[PDB]
Amino acid sequence: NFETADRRKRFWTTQVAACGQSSDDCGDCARPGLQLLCNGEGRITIATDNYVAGLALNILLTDASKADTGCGWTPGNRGGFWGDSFRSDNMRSGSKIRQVTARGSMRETVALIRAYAIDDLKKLVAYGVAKSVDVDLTYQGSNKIDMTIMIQGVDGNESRVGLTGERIANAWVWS
Amino acid sequence: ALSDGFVRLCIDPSLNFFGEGCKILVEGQITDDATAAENVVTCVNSELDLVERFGQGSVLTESLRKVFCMCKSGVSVYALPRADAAAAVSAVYTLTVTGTALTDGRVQLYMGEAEYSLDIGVDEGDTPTQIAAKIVAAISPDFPYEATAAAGVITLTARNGGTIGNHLSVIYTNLGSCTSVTPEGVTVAFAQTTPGSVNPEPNDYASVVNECCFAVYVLSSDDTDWQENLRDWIRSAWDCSKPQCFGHGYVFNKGTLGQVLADGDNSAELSRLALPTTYPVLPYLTNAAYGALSACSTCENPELNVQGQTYGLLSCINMPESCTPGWEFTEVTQLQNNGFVVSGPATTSGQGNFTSPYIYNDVTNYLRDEKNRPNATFRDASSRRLAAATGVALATFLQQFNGLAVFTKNTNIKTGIIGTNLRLMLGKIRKWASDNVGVLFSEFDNINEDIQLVSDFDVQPKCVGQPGVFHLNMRYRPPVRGARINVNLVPALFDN
Amino acid sequence: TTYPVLPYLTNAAYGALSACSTCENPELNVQGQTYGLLSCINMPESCTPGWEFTEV
Amino acid sequence: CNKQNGVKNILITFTHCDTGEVIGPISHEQPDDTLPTYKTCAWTNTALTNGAVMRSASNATMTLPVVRDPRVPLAWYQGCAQIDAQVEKFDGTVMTLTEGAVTEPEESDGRAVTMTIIAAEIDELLPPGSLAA
Repeated sequence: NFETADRRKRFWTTQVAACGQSSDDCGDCARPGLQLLCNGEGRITIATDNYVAGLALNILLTDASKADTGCGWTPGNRGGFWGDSFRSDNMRSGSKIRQVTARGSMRETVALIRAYAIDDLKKLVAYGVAKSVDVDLTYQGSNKIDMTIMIQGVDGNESRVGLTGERIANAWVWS
Repeated sequence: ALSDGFVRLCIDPSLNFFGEGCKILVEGQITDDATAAENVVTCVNSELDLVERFGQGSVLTESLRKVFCMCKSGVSVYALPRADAAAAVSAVYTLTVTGTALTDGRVQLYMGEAEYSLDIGVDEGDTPTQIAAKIVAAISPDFPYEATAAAGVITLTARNGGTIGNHLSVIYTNLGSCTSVTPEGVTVAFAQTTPGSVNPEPNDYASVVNECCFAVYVLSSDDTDWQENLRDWIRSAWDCSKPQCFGHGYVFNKGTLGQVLADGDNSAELSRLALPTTYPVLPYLTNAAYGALSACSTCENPELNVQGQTYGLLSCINMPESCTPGWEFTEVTQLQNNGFVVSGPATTSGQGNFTSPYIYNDVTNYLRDEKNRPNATFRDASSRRLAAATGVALATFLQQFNGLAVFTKNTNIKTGIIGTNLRLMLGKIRKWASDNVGVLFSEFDNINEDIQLVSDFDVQPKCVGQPGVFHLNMRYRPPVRGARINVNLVPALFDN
Repeated sequence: TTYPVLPYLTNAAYGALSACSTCENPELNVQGQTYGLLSCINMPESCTPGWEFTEV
Repeated sequence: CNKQNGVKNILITFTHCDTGEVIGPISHEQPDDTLPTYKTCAWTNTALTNGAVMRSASNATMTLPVVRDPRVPLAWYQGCAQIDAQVEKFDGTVMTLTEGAVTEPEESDGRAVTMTIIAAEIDELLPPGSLAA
């Protein structure tokens, strides 16, 4: 039959700047969300582009379960998601980059933040959407700090032979 | 953010694309319906925006389509649309269908490139030519030629004027015995009736690309004069009369061996691609693919050579296997020795089957220097990229001496002073040069003589020099690329 | 003649930078991309530099 | 004067690891009549039997006795900061070292400091007219 045999489809995906950017004296930042696409006669539809990038936003912008402390937390904000009780992959949803505390000089604290960021985004490889991820951080002074996150993708159809690693599963999103 | 968070507040810009500094400029013609302004450089975003901005089936759109299909991400694209000459003529091709189909079957054609192929089924036996020639209703809109569907003959007219629309060789793959029964009694004849006349000759590069640095220039034309103007502009970017922008250009030349050789001139600023007279694929499509692949979509590393079946594979292009190699081996060697680039099929397969082309040698059209001596200093394209990289990197390293106190005459530096003298400056530079061996240079033949530092007072005569100006002279060598070994096989019947 | 910024804004910014914020050690110059950057003035990018190198 | 054995200029450039501060190439003076000593051969030999030798890794070492600058904390001169040094002898030889580290510091009264530095390699600039490349 026709070579387009892969029938797997793609659902909605959160996108950056979907709801515009919120400006303030400090700076300008994006406001991610869902995107609406309109036809010529109404009939709005949601966008389904940049799957892996949308997935990364979900991981970063979600608080994971907080560690036990001995004094306790209010039941409302213990963190995490109640739906994780059913997943069988032996992992927990969300992230915990926001649970850092000022320790030592600012240089040390920034270093810890990078360690958490790598630890949480590492889950992308486990799911199989991406084959490798790395984050580079640069400290320039008091108020200007930058982060860059690099995610490596793959084409939908195999083209190389003799790979040291393995062909990542769930690559039908081809990114 | 508000009403959330504990310590910090992450913010990320809307732009999902990063990695600037890798810029590619594509130049070509357009059609009337294009809304883009002529002779104005504009940015290009993705394929969904094309067609409307550059016309339907225009030369520029086809070139851009391949560029985006080879550099999915990691490079920024730019377009410089042009307009047809005042009195440009449009080429016309004829394709006459004869006979009456008397058996069920299908007709399939291949023109220009695999993307434009069509396959339709003959309605039924006893369908004459008029009911045939339904091919016109099947030809894809993007094809640069317009089909009119006259009475029994279909006419193809170029959508762009000038000589650009003067290259075709159709392959009607199915005739004679075929499982998809060839409609018996149906035949097709191919012939040309009118060639192109006039090409544009823009010469305003200094005004529209005045002070923008570009990595790779791509030109979708075969006018020798137009290409010469691009070469002259590139020279100006490598000139020593002002800060340099650097860059490289890609062009193609088509014709017989005698014609192609005469088209070349000593030019390290261009990489001329040679094609034969019967190339099945449209010329400029292949040139765009080569430029886009080598437009830092892969050569972020300045020392990476775009050759071989692994790195020089133009996957985006599919063409049926030809009956003859086209470029005879005795001719392939001459083209390589003369500074041209030659491409050929990647995989050996029976004639008539589909393959992809790849590039043998990544070389520039350079054969001699200014003093008329022969050398291979700028033979490989990687040399040009490495030379630019060394210039930029070296300038950054020397930046640390800006505004630093310099002592001459009396060379003893008092205690607590922050300064340096000639000998200390030279020693520091030597350290940087040596450490880069294996990254930008090969081992120096004599590192003690290929670097020199002299103050301006020692060059100008008495009471003519300036305070705090130095002259640095350096000679280097790019990394080695290969070696030759002489082997003497010696069987020995005797022992000991 | 084609400067895209109000002239008296650039003049004040340059004067203020080299007046107090920088020149408390007179030996220092105000040049380069680090010690002479008017970070409080923003103008759009353009291909044409305004001053040709010969004019500069 | 070319046959005089002595030191002419000493330049050092600290880099505080804990805060990233960088101090320009300050000049220094030596405390007494001793001179620095150098070792620029990375590999080291050992004596086997019958003329053979074993070859080991070792490093490139330096020894720089210099008077402390009264505008720099004493800690920096010990193993709490990177060092980049250059020494220019009277004859013309210039020897440079980058990314060096101090090892096993000893107590100093406040003026005389004897640093022991180690780096991947040391580059030597012989006077004009060398023989080797």
